[PDB]
Amino acid sequence: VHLVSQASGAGAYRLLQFLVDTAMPDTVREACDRLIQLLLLHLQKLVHHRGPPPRLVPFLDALKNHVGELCGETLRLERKRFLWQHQLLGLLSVYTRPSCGPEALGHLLSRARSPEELSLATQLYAGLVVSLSGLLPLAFRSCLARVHAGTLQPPFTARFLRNLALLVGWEQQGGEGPAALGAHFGESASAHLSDLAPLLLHPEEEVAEAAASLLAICPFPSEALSPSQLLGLVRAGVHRFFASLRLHGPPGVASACQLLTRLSQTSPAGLKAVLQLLVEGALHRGNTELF
Amino acid sequence: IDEMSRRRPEILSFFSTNLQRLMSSAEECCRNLAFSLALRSMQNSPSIAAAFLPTFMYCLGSQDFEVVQTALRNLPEYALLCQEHAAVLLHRAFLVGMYGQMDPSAQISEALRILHMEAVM
Amino acid sequence: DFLLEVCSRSVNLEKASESLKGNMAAFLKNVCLGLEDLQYVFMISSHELFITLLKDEERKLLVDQMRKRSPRVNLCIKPVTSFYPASASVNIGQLEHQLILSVDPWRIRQILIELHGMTSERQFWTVSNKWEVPSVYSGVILGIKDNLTRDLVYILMAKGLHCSTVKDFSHAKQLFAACLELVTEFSPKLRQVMLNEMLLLDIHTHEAGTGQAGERPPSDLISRVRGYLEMRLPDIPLRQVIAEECVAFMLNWRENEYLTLQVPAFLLQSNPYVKLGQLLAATCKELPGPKESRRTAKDLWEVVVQICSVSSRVSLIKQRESTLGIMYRSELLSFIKKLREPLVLTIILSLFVKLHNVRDITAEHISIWPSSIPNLQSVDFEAVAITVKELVRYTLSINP
Repeated sequence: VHLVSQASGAGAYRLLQFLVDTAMPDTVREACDRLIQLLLLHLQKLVHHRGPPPRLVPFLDALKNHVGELCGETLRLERKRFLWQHQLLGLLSVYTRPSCGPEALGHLLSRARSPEELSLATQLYAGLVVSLSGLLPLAFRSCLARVHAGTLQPPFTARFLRNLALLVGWEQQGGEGPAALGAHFGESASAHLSDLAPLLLHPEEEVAEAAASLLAICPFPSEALSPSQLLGLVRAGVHRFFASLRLHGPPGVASACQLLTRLSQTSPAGLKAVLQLLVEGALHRGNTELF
Repeated sequence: IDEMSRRRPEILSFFSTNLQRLMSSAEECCRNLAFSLALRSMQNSPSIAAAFLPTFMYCLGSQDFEVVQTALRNLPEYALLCQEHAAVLLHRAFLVGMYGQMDPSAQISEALRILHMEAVM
Repeated sequence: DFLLEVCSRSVNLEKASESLKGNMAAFLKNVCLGLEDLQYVFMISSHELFITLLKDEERKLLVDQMRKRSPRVNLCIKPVTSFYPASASVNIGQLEHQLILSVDPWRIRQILIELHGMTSERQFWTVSNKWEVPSVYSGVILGIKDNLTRDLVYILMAKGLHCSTVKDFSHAKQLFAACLELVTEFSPKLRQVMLNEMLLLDIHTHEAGTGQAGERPPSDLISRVRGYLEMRLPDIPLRQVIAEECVAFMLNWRENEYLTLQVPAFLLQSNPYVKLGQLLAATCKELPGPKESRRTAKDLWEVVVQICSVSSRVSLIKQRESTLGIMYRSELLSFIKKLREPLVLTIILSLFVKLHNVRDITAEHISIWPSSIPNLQSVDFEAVAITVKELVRYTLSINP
């Protein structure tokens, strides 16, 4: 463990992959998974200690480049390999002074399919929030910046927005879980409303629906909405309403309707903007064939 | 960090993530300094410039107009440092220019001239 | 159910034309779409008329679409663990992980007790560098005689401070209350320090979602704020940030009467935030009276001019020192980042934009600040420009 931790400053992701693969001969496998557990304990001892100059873990410094593949292997959901890679991801995120944790969280949210993989994402956040701060604003900001760039291709974008909607709704679904976690998914995603309204006009249908559902449930900012912010949300919302009414008919309309209703309840200015733009788009040369 | 990098330009790779976030900051001089150091960083190491792409066009798309202005100022240098993404970069620059009220024609044209001399003639 | 009764009585099932049945089914589908509560779409879907009118797959599609319209999910919240022990050191590592993860003070006490049961003393306060306790408390915590008590105090307050930082106020309440109950026997200094931390956390809890709709403080918290401001105890270590929060709390909750009148003067002579808050409260309260407002306008104007003036080569923002004011420009700005009251904020905005205008822009209360200022060349107007830009950004963050 001292050799593989304190000195492995090379392509040790291959070393870790081989080690975990051995845990997937028989006494060799038992010794190797035990060794993996001791290695995790040793890395935890290395990272969380002495408290002030820092330490240096070449093994973790090797893995931070492969954090994306590390997240990908975690989502495979094995019997306990994903547990080892999850704990390793947590120690890695703590170890990096620039706090690579938000990147890991963005990857987990933008790649997960099942709600159990979201449970992995929440478990990472729960393990990380005891030591680090502001992870959710940073993760959302980085992920949305990647969405607005050519990176993070639209299937992953739609998955990210779907998982984000699930987290926000789960928080609204008040219980012991959201109470204990204290993630504040709604208070964080509310900050990026202005970055979410363009995604509601995306050419990709799955991205547009996912953004529409997320904004349908996501709370508005703590005080109120800016007039430009409110007008952009209302214009995007009515466009999404008419586009989805054209596409899926009345079945595919509820999310945009809920968003517009909430935006009307915000203020008389929001109410007047919603009504004006809604009926004006209703009477336009386009969308009038719908009626 | 600026004075050490002037002595030791190799040190900027460590700070890349931090001043990816500081070059989106609202403060003017701090953002300009973060932009200068980031450009120096990826000019020393032309491989890492692609990592600054999402934050660069976030700066282009930011609602803070000063951030957009300083991103447009630094547009030809970064586009020349990116090339494989200079297409989407200059397309975003044009879109923010035309739907906004800024005129990126000088910067976008200089970048186009340089990368045309790169690509075709 | 009455609508369904009318529906069933008026359809003439299996005798009407397929057009009537199709329109009937469409109406039932769309009234199902328009509903919000799921029991209503279930009771419409359970109707014999509904299940007869449409086919099977389409009604199944309808009900699953309505169910997935408002899905319910549950997620794991317990942190990931692959533990099971193997050895004494393996048990030590597992317990250290559990100590890092836990936030419940009873579990902290249990883990620390058993850890000291199977270790010499080992000073387990050091087992996470991510536990920052401010330096003003380092000596008074590490000055504890008992190793278990010292570790308990350090871990409890470090985790409480972090939970306060990450807005987990309930667990911070738990940890700080446990630390207070622990130190009540040992020392009164640590008791007073922990009471101040309790006060700061309570201020933060109220300024969080408990407030934010104009609901008043409990008025025992207000008395606590007054008491901490007027405690006058030198032997107790202190953080001026708590005094900042207290002054900002008084200003935010419009306790102008206390700051203007009930304040003691030794606090003014010591604390700059207290005297600045006094000028702010006096200036806002005296606004309808021109002559009455004018004196406090010149006083607050002068003190901020000193704050935003450099000592007559490196600039104020470049130096952070060489400022003749009662505190740094950065400290003043960070203090008024804690103010949410629109009247106080617009008063400071009017003052900072008058400073910008003299060496235009118009604010609500520009008139009350004099144009002629002494020490004309000492003012670092670049710093004033930066300050007014950040300040107006903050105010728009408060109320767009």
